[PDB]
Amino acid sequence: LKWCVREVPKMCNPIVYNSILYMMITDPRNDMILENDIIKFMKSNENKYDLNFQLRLSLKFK
Amino acid sequence: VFYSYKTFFNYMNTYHPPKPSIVFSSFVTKPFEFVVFLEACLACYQQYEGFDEDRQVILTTLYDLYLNLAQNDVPERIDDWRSRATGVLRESNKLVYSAASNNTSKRVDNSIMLLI
Repeated sequence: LKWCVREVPKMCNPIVYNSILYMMITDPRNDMILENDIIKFMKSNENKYDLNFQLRLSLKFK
Repeated sequence: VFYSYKTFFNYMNTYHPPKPSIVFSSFVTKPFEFVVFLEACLACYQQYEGFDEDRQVILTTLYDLYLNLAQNDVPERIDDWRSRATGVLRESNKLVYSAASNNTSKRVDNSIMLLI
């Protein structure tokens, strides 16, 4: 999914970004490196993720 | 403590309003109270065609709240609320199949609903 997003960023939809964000924030485990990578990905590709849904998911996942 | 917006509306009884999600973040805690307000807002926006795409956002928020609801709520009312979200799922058809005639409108894909 990440390779497809990187290679074909022009041909994509917000659904793909939302699904990628949900998959990244699923977090079966916990690690600071994963959080840093998620923050970097969000900063690089901002203005394309649902703020309310992402905030609710983050609050639920703690 | 009203468990439905209809009871609160019964007890209680200008320009273009802003986006209802602008102040949605202020209701982070105590979602039960905000549920009635969200239902009333959705009912008000149901008429007059709901401008454009506002009904989709309202339905998505209501479905997310309903999915969050009854997760750890009262067991007695767990079955009812889970049933109520089914109606939202039916409304999802009205938000997917009957969202628009697709003649000129681009509509709104319920991908967030599928993820939820």
